[PDB]
Amino acid sequence: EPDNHVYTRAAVAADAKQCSKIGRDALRDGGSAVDAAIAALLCVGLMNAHSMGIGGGLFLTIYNSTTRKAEVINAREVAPRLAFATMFNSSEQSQKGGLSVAVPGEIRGYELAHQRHGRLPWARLFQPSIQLARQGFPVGKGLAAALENKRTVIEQQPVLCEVFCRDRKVLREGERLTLPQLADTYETLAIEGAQAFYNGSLTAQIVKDIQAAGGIVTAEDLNNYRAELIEHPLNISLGDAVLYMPSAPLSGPVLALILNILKGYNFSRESVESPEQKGLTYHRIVEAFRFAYAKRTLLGDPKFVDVTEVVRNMTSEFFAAQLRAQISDDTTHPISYYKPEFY
Amino acid sequence: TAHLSVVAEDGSAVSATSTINLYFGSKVRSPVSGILFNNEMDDFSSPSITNEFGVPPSPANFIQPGKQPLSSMCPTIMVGQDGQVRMVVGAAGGTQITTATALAIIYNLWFGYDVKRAVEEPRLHNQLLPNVTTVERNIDQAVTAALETRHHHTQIASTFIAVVQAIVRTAGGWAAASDSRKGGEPAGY
Ligand SMILES: O=C(O)[C@@H](CCB(O)O)NCc1c[nH]cn1
Ligand SMILES: *[C@@H]1O[C@H](CO)[C@@H](O)[C@H](O)[C@H]1NC(C)=O
Ligand SMILES: *[C@@H]1O[C@H](CO)[C@@H](O)[C@H](O)[C@H]1NC(C)=O
Ligand SMILES: *[C@@H]1O[C@H](CO)[C@@H](O)[C@H](O)[C@H]1NC(C)=O
Ligand SMILES: *[C@@H]1O[C@H](CO)[C@@H](O)[C@H](O)[C@H]1NC(C)=O
Ligand SMILES: *[C@@H]1O[C@H](CO)[C@@H](O)[C@H](O)[C@H]1NC(C)=O
Ligand SMILES: [Cl-]
Repeated sequence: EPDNHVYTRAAVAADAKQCSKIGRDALRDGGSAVDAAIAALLCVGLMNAHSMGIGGGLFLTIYNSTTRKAEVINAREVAPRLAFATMFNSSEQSQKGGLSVAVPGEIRGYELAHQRHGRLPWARLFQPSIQLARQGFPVGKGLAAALENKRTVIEQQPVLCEVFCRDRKVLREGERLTLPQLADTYETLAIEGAQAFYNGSLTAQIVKDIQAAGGIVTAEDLNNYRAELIEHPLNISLGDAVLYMPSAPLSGPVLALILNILKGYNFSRESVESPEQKGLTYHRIVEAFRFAYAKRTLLGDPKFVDVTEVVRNMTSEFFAAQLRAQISDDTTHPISYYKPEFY
Repeated sequence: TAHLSVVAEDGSAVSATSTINLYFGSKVRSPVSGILFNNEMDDFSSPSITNEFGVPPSPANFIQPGKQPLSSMCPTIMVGQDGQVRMVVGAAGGTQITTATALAIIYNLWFGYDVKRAVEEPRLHNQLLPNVTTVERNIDQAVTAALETRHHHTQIASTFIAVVQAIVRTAGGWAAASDSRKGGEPAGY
């Protein structure tokens, strides 16, 4: 509370106050944006264990003020070598158990970002979080709601109740959470490096855990995982600004489409000052969502599907103009009016 | 999913989104490593069934070995004419990520709301499939009215719609916000 959050030198906006501070401290110790980013992320994996962490994957949009260039680091999970198109027959199937696990890419993401942009030692980035994980912290609001939301699946699950329950009932806001095993793991990662996860001393335990839960990840999946540098991120123009965002497999193209559609209306302060204008503004906004979502189903991993033209269409001004021209100010439309496409 | 934003003193920046997919992902946690595994396989399309969002089979997003499933994430960096970072923004929470990201940018860049209002401001969401417009419980109800009179059947989220972390440059410096919906706060110096 003793802060207006306007900073003259540096800022970290994260979804747990403590992780914002961990990243802020990394910057004060001389670390780069990326160093702070990684450190904050490791903390985020603890404080919001339900949201993200080294069991998952990520993307990073990085701007370098020295080179004045942007880049993206792709480190989203991949399907195991053994995965196939018909492997699930319900949503439930692709949502719980070992089979629903993709090959985590977090740590290789951090590594690759760090090799290219790091200025603090690798171990330095893990230090605060290991500290945090052993120390324990109070459950913040976000995670308490997650716990509440999922109390049935957590409480009936012993391996989850071990860290997430007190007296076999989910932790509540303010109660102390400690993540002992993740602290070990984080420490192993700090010492042994990224390698320990992918082809190293943690690697068999990961396979054993996923597979014992019905999954099909194998060591070879982990050994083969590589994060990817993308030298030229997606970009659009907004006024005299330029936004950088990731291409497929992410929603860069959708967001580019949404915004390119809406920039044509020349929105301003005026657009919300009377409910008449504010009404139409929000209607057009929802219409832009619907038009952009229609084209989304054409998207997939560009390594496996040629979405070159789809993406060029989605981030282009002609295409956007073409869809704005079809938005009715007086009405929304049937799904089919947007021309959803699956080929 | 979690988003965070960073601007370092030299003006370099990072927008980063990261996820295990569902709350607690697959619900598989290792009793040895404490690692909680993602259920990211759920973000693929199936040739057989329609997803919980009503999206029918979309072969562009079928499972293949080595393949990355389509994601709703969009971590973004807005960069000035001058080459100075203008904004760092992205969002997290279910499938509402792209619409929420758009909204915060609209809110700040076009409506002229300050960075904490861009983030705190009521949101709404339509992804075509499902075919419904969801509004936050405290949206301006004139927005609700104006949409229903255009034949949008709206519903009210029972929780909230996404979680946005953002940093905007002002002439005063870097203005930062974290979403109260999830309870974070920024830090900096
Ligand atoms: O799209 C993605 O990359 C992640 C985002 C999930 B996060 O928890 O917001 N999975 C999307 C999703 C949300 N609900 C079902 N699938
Ligand atoms: C579902 O059915 C398919 C096709 O018959 C089969 O290959 C797969 O093993 C099944 N998956 C599950 C998760 O039951
Ligand atoms: C920008 O690029 C330089 C090389 O020119 C590299 O050393 C560094 O990672 C980047 N700068 C920052 C501040 O990250
Ligand atoms: C903008 O658009 C595309 C991205 O695929 C590419 O032609 C170009 O490199 C991009 N520009 C920048 C500065 O990234
Ligand atoms: C791109 O451009 C036009 C839409 O104006 C369309 O005819 C064409 O099929 C599009 N290409 C792809 C790959 O969607
Ligand atoms: C979808 O929602 C819109 C607005 O509520 C409505 O007009 C339309 O009939 C609904 N169904 C389909 C299949 O588009
Ligand atoms: Cl743990």
